[PDB]
Amino acid sequence: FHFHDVSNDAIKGMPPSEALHKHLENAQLAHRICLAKALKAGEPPVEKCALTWGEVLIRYQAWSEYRPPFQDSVAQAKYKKYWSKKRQEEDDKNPF
Amino acid sequence: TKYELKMQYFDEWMIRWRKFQTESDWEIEKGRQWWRRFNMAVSGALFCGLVLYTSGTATLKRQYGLPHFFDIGVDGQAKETMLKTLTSRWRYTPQGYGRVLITGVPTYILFVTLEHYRERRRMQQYLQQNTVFGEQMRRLLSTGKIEEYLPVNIKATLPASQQAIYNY
Amino acid sequence: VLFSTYRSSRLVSKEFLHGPVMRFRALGEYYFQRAWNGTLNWALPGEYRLYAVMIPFIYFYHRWHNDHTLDRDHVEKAMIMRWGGTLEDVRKLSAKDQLRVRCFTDIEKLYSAYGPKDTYLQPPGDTLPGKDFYR
Amino acid sequence: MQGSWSVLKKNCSNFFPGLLAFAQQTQEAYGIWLRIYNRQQKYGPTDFVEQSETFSPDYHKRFHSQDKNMWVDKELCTEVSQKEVARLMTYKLDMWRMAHCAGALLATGGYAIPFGLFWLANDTWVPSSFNLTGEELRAWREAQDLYRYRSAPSYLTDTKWHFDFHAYPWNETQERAWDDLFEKNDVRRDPKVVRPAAEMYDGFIKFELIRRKSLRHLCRSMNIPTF
Amino acid sequence: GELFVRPKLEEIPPADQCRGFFGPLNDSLKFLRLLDIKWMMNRAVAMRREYLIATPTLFTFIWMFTWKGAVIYFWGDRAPPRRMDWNTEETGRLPLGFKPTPAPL
Amino acid sequence: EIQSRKKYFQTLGYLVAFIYLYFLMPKEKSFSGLSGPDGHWIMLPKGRPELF
Amino acid sequence: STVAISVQGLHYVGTGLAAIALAGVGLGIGTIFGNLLVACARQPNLTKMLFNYAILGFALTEAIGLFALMLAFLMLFS
Amino acid sequence: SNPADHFRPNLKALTLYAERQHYVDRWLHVKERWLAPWYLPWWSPLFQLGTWYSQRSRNLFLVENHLSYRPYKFRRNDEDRNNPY
Amino acid sequence: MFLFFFCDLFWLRLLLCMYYCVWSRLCFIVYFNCLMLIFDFLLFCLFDLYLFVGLCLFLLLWFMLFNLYSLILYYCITYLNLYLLFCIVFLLYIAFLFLFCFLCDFFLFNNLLVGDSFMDVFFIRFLLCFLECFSLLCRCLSTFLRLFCNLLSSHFLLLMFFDFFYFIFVFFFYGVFCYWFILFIFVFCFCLLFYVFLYLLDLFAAILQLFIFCNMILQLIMDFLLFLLFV
Amino acid sequence: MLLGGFVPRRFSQFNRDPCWMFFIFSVGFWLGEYPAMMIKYNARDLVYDPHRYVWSHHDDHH
Amino acid sequence: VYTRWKCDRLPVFQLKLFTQEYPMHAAVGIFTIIFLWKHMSHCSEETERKYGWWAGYPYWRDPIARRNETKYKQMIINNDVDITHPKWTGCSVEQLEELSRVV
Ligand SMILES: CCCCCCCCCCCCCCCCCC(=O)OC[C@H](COP(=O)([O-])OCC(O)COP(=O)([O-])OC[C@@H](COC(=O)CCCCCCCCCCCCCCCCC)OC(=O)CCCCCCCCCCCCCCCCC)OC(=O)CCCCCCCCCCCCCCCCC
Ligand SMILES: CCCCCCCCCCCCCCCCCC(=O)OC[C@H](COP(=O)([O-])OCC(O)COP(=O)([O-])OC[C@@H](COC(=O)CCCCCCCCCCCCCCCCC)OC(=O)CCCCCCCCCCCCCCCCC)OC(=O)CCCCCCCCCCCCCCCCC
Ligand SMILES: CCCCCCCCCCCCCCCCCC(=O)OC[C@H](COP(=O)([O-])OCC(O)COP(=O)([O-])OC[C@@H](COC(=O)CCCCCCCCCCCCCCCCC)OC(=O)CCCCCCCCCCCCCCCCC)OC(=O)CCCCCCCCCCCCCCCCC
Ligand SMILES: CCCCCCCCCCCCCCCCCC(=O)OC[C@H](COP(=O)([O-])OCC(O)COP(=O)([O-])OC[C@@H](COC(=O)CCCCCCCCCCCCCCCCC)OC(=O)CCCCCCCCCCCCCCCCC)OC(=O)CCCCCCCCCCCCCCCCC
Ligand SMILES: CCCCCCCCCCCCCCCCCC(=O)OC[C@H](COP(=O)([O-])OCC(O)COP(=O)([O-])OC[C@@H](COC(=O)CCCCCCCCCCCCCCCCC)OC(=O)CCCCCCCCCCCCCCCCC)OC(=O)CCCCCCCCCCCCCCCCC
Ligand SMILES: CCCCCCCCCCCCCCCCCC(=O)OC[C@H](COP(=O)([O-])OCC[N+](C)(C)C)OC(=O)CCCCCCCCCCCCCCCCC
Ligand SMILES: CCCCCCCCCCCCCCCCCC(=O)OC[C@H](COP(=O)([O-])OCC[N+](C)(C)C)OC(=O)CCCCCCCCCCCCCCCCC
Repeated sequence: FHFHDVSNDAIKGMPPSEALHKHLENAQLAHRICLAKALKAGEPPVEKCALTWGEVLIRYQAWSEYRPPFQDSVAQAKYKKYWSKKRQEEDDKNPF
Repeated sequence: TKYELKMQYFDEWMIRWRKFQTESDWEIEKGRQWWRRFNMAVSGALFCGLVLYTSGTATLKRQYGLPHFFDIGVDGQAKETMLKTLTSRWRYTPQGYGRVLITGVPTYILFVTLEHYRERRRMQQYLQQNTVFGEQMRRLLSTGKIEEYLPVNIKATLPASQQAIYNY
Repeated sequence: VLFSTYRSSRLVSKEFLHGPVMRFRALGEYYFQRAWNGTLNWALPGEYRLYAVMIPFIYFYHRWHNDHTLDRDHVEKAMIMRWGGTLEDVRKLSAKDQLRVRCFTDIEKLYSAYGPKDTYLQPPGDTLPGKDFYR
Repeated sequence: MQGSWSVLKKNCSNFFPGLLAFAQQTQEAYGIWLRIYNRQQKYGPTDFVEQSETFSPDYHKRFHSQDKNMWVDKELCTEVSQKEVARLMTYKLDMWRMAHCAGALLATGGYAIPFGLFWLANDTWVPSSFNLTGEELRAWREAQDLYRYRSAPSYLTDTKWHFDFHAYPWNETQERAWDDLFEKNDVRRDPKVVRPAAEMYDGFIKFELIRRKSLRHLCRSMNIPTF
Repeated sequence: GELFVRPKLEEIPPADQCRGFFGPLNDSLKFLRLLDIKWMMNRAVAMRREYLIATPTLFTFIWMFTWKGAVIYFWGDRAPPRRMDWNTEETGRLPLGFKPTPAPL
Repeated sequence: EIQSRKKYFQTLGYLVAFIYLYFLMPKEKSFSGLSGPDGHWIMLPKGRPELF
Repeated sequence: STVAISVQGLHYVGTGLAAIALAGVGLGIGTIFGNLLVACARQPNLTKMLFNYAILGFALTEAIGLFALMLAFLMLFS
Repeated sequence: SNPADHFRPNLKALTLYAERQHYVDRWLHVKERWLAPWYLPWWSPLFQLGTWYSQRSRNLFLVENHLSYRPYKFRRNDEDRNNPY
Repeated sequence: MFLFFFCDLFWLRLLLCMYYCVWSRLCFIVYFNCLMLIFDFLLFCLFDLYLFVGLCLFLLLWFMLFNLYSLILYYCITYLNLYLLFCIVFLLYIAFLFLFCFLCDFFLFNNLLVGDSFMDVFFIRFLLCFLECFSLLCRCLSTFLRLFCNLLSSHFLLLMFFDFFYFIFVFFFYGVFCYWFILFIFVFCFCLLFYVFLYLLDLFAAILQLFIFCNMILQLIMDFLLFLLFV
Repeated sequence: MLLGGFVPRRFSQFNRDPCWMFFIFSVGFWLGEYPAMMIKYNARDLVYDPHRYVWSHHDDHH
Repeated sequence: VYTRWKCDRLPVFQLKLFTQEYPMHAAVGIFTIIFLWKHMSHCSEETERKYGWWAGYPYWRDPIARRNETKYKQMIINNDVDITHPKWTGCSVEQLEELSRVV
């Protein structure tokens, strides 16, 4: 298994949907690892895997709430209006 | 029939699970918004008409008489035409509670009726949808309970880059 | 019809608890119902003795609350953090040792911004434990 | 007056007969009002019929002017008798209270029933038609008088205090009239002595400038529902 | 401050006397009175109808100070990002082989 | 008379409240955990399997 | 290169700058009382009334200094 | 810092937590229970007062199509400016 | 999140119940001007201009029970939060403003357009109207900001000076037995003088700040009142 | 409002009124708690905590 | 004679005071209360750790984790939630058993 990189530096150049899905996948992976350890130990899962389940729950709630905007006439108009050639050049020039 | 009580749960669930909102559902909601604005406009027009009809004769003479703000000539012609039309026949001109009732009750009834039947229309629209939202609506009307996490239970479609979770 | 909206609908007799109520009113009226007890917007009375009695009492109970409920939290935090990072570690000390630690905390409070800064800044070359002692 | 179980039983027993009587009175009163309204529209002054606007000098808010928006029909005896006018007035009071109750019912659906139980337990806001015997009518009138007693002193004190605090009479006769106007009912006021107060107050506040709180007190004193 | 008395019909100057941004919009330019905001302001001042200028302003401020200010702060749309996350329009549709429940009947 | 009795009872109640607040009531969220509650969740769902 | 630097002592500098605001406030208050004297020696019968207004002026003028002082505290305790 | 800490309420007793989803759902159930009975018609002002504004607000939320991202209201950590997730 | 807490007035509530079960005359009011708005006789107002008296009196009592008693050490001002004061001032100010706006008299706002007809309407008068409409809201904001800042600054200063006095008193009083006793006595006398001066200043400032808090609200009310003359 | 009441002329008269008796008791507490702190916190056997550099509020609030 | 303050009981006078004396103020206050509980009634865990504790957050026992653990245990037990379901884990039950045997 492999956890995704969701650090601030990695998250900076990522779309919201990808970041949310990666967080959800990481939570699921951690939950299944904890459940596997619990099964190996033989102890009940609820007494060990509650917090990981809650993390999966909260990541699900954040993931399902976001709907990426549809690309339509008004949305495209807004995007083109804000991101003019001058603004694009200024953004490219800025080093920050 | 009271559709709002059924629909409030569905709307809250859709907000919580808005990720699975297809463009068809978005168009449905936009149509609902447009029809709400239309109902507001027509109700306001009715209210203005009732207010004008029940207005006192002296009030109309002051409102639609001299002076003219612009004095273009069309303004005066229109004001005189409306004043003559209103003051020609006899009009019931109540005051106080009576004018309140006459001007408001028709407006309230019209707005409420239009909105209620548009809510019924939206419920039917969501019933006819072939998306996960439509399935949730049908299940809600069948079992009477909102089944959360339905999109991940029946494995509703996801983008090509997010199907790993269904990989089981 | 169920409940009256008028205060005149009495629920008890006129003589119910007359004696205790009269004693309470005597306590209230003796010092307050006087010509020289003219208040400023009902909050500041004119009688000197009201100040003389109430300022000390207010300070006393506020100070007791602060010492035994509010500052105690900071004191316990210092004890726990400086002596193991756990309550059991602190309880491993004796009462005398805890007394010493708490009184040092009081010293730090009294210095505040004017005391020596070596109470919390370790000078170079000092042999005492540092921040990574328990880590 | 406070609510009671005996009055509740009285009004529950006479509820439907009272409603039927109210409907009959409604038909009769509509006829009387139709006659009066036709006469007002036909023979009334131009200002009265056209509802001339009278605005306050401070905030320019319209209100009824006693001179222009009120008209005494001197020749109404030909079409409508005195008894018919009294009937119309009584019906207007009953209809106002019934209208407020009906509005509450329509607004709150079936949740107004317990408030209806509070309503029938008191004769203050029930129509006169709910009384089918002399004793019941006497008790109803007693309730109305009690409400008048409860409300009138506040109205009188409001008027007197505001004037006395912000103005004074011009001459001695006005002073005597103003002082004698607000005497208690145990003494007899001479109307000739008290009349000049009308002009003195016309200088202060005409009916067109009456404040909303004073109006609320007045309507309470007149057994007119205010909510 | 002091009481306001509305002008009489004879005390109101004629419309032709009012001035616009550049000059009076007299005959052959009357229909431009509708578009010239300054001419309308001057006309309102001339007719003592100054509230038409003052009422919309204050209310607007109140509307911003009370209701829209917080709405913009909490629910407004910020500037879009450079790299935009558009919707692929793939989510929501039911999967193949799924048997949807029947509609009410 | 009415106000005297009411204020007598109010004074007794306020006295009890003052004593409890300033001498018995612990402060919430203590660092050591020896006094006061740390808080807990309420209005959690019960008997709603379809909710998850 | 791209460095996220966090300097700590700067909060002192800003704090001091805020205190400079008081240089006006203080001075302003003095001006009021200055005129007050010139107003009491020009019409002493109004002294009490004048005093009241002066106090009002002082309370308004002082208010402003407080604003500045608040900022100082905010930066000095952060 | 220490002087600033002196300006806190001194009589905190208990803190309770509740998710917005949970108590919103409970409130909706209460509202449905009280607005369900037949003796309250849908055209009554009370019913419309209860339902219409909520329906309108929820519709406005659903119709929203924003080009920016609004972070989840109830994240575990909302103090980091450079991490909306 | 729901936090359960209590105000710091319970003992004062007990004293109020004990000392005000019987009636007493009130002759000293912090803001007396709410009772006397009209100074020229024969002037009267049809607007409810005395509606603010009750709220003014209660606000004065509440703020006095908090602010004046806060000079006692360890006494807590439970409401001392910027946004809470914003809510309070918002309530009062916006309530009165909406009372004037619900009157539906647009002429009442004629005075917002500053100046005379000589001044250019678009480039001078309209910009003055914009600034005045802005100034109303700014007056609300300044009122609440001024109330918050005074308390915060005064109590910060008191705390710091008290800390210094405790430090020198506890850790340097031994100099009384030493040869530098005169320096310590000079410093101690200066500290006592500073203590008394600070307490007097805070006592005066609290009352004055309440006076101005009520004066701002009454000024809002007075800006829109119109008085008729009795004839 | 500070209008009137019993006012002792000097220290010896504080015992002529119960309220001033309580006041002088409180003043004794106030002024006598300072000498006690002098003795307690300037004691010869008072020792700083050896672990005072392990943790401090300064690092916590920073 | 009748006066509201002297004759009416306290709840009745309260309603009268805020309905026929200060109705606008009551309306504005209710508006502000709704706004506060709609936009100023949430606190994240990180915010609680930074500012929510009088002397600081006791990481040595982490009460927030215990609180959440109790919350989630209660929810799971009461709602009969199968936390081993593939949606929670992202993998089938058999794969979970294989992982358990591996680790
Ligand atoms: C009396 C009071 C006095 C005291 C006041 C005291 C207070 C101070 C005052 C200031 C207020 C302070 C704020 C306090 C808080 C109050 C609450 C609040 O602010 O909520 C705002 C809050 C803002 O919404 P939101 O929640 O933020 O959500 C934003 C969304 O937009 C929401 O979306 P939605 O789905 O809800 O829809 C909303 C919709 C609302 O609008 C609609 O739904 C549609 C329109 C409704 C019309 C209503 C009737 C009007 C009259 C009809 C005609 C009558 C005459 C008939 C006869 C004609 C004969 C010829 O608006 C829009 O979305 C904008 C659509 C605009 C379309 C424009 C298309 C272009 C062409 C038209 C414009 C350009 C024309 C150029 C012509 C040039 C000619 C040369 O609510 C709203 O504003 C919307 C809901 C309420 C709508 C009520 C509609 C009636 C309004 C009154 C009209 C009449 C009175 C005014 C005139 C008076 C003259 C004397
Ligand atoms: C659960 C239900 C919820 C209900 C919600 C709806 C609201 C409440 C409903 C009603 C509640 C009951 C009480 C209402 C107030 C009663 C007032 C009163 O006593 O009046 C007595 C009075 C009777 O006395 P009167 O002697 O016969 O005549 C009055 C005198 O003339 C008086 O003479 P005067 O000297 O005083 O003359 C002045 C008078 C002159 O006026 C009158 O008296 C005439 C009647 C009013 C005319 C109003 C229309 C004016 C023209 C509008 C043009 C709009 C064009 C827009 C075009 C847009 C194109 C895109 O007043 C004015 O000048 C005021 C004009 C209005 C200014 C409005 C300013 C609004 C600023 C907006 C700020 C921004 C808002 C947010 C942002 C929005 C946009 C994003 O009654 C009336 O005159 C009419 C009363 C009408 C009552 C309202 C009816 C309600 C119907 C509701 C339908 C919708 C229901 C929706 C339900 C939703 C689901 C639950
Ligand atoms: C199903 C939908 C429901 C909608 C929701 C409604 C929610 C509740 C609100 C209230 C609704 C009304 C309740 C029934 C009232 C009774 C009828 C009536 O008007 O009585 C006359 C009476 C007239 O009062 P006034 O002061 O003498 O009037 C001065 C006029 O100058 C008087 O003029 P005048 O001096 O020239 O004399 C004329 C007089 C001469 O007549 C007589 O003397 C004969 C007697 C006639 C009246 C008899 C009334 C009897 C009342 C009791 C009924 C029995 C109750 C039984 C209860 C037990 C049942 C088991 O005749 C009149 O009284 C005629 C007045 C004008 C007609 C008003 C009705 C207009 C609405 C109906 C049409 C709607 C069409 C919809 C079309 C839809 C299109 C899309 O009405 C009242 O007492 C006023 C109502 C009092 C409560 C007010 C509550 C607030 C209202 C706010 C409404 C705002 C707009 C709506 C939205 C609200 C959202 C918040
Ligand atoms: C079958 C029948 C026929 C068909 C139906 C016909 C139609 C009927 C309907 C129409 C009837 C109209 C006439 C009605 C007259 C009677 C009115 C009335 O009430 O009179 C007072 C009436 C007695 O009248 P009365 O003795 O005859 O004296 C009359 C005098 O003339 C004294 O008169 P007064 O003038 O002095 O009294 C007036 C007083 C009337 O008020 C009262 O007297 C208050 C009554 C309640 C007092 C409660 C005290 C006890 C509290 C107990 C607390 C709990 C204790 C512990 C319980 C433990 C349980 C385990 O004040 C007012 O008028 C204030 C009005 C306030 C209006 C509020 C408006 C708010 C608007 C909101 C703002 C909106 C702004 C616009 C926003 C727009 C946004 C777009 O009071 C009572 O009988 C009290 C009843 C108390 C019941 C028990 C306590 C409450 C139980 C609640 C149970 C809840 C269960 C569910 C819980 C669920 C939890 C989840
Ligand atoms: C789960 C754990 C438990 C907690 C559950 C909580 C559930 C919450 C649900 C969700 C709520 C979400 C929203 C919360 C927002 C909170 C906001 C907030 O706090 O703002 C600060 C703000 C601070 O206000 P404040 O300025 O301090 O003034 C309020 C004070 O109450 C003082 O103001 P005031 O003096 O003006 O008040 C009027 C006062 C006027 O003065 C008085 O009446 C004097 C007495 C004052 C009492 C109240 C003060 C309490 C002092 C502290 C506690 C006292 C000791 C308790 C001992 C507990 C021992 C374990 O009268 C009263 O208080 C009336 C009640 C009197 C009761 C008398 C009982 C006598 C019984 C005698 C029995 C005899 C039996 C003999 C048998 C013999 C057999 C042989 O709080 C409020 O404004 C109130 C917030 C309340 C919100 C509603 C909460 C729901 C109700 C919960 C009830 C729980 C009952 C079960 C408990 C069982 C024990 C564990
Ligand atoms: C109208 C104007 C009113 C002016 C009143 C003036 C009062 C003058 C008081 C003189 C000094 C009093 C000393 C009291 C000592 C008490 C015991 C003690 O140790 O206290 C030390 C305390 C604190 O002293 P400290 O800071 O040195 O404490 C040292 C303690 N350590 C080292 C642990 C930190 O003294 C005070 O705080 C007294 C300040 C009083 C300021 C004036 C408050 C006036 C407002 C409240 C009025 C209340 C009236 C209520 C009447 C009823 C209402 C219904
Ligand atoms: C660490 C960060 C610190 C940040 C600090 C920021 C400052 C915080 C200051 C807080 C304290 C001061 C608060 C003062 C009050 C602010 C008020 C405010 O702006 O609230 C606005 C907000 C706006 O509400 P909203 O946010 O829900 O807006 C909904 C808009 N949509 C749906 C598009 C998202 O008001 C409320 O929260 C109350 C709403 C309910 C009450 C009003 C209902 C009637 C509405 C009428 C119009 C629409 C319906 C049609 C007509 C009626 C039909 C019946």
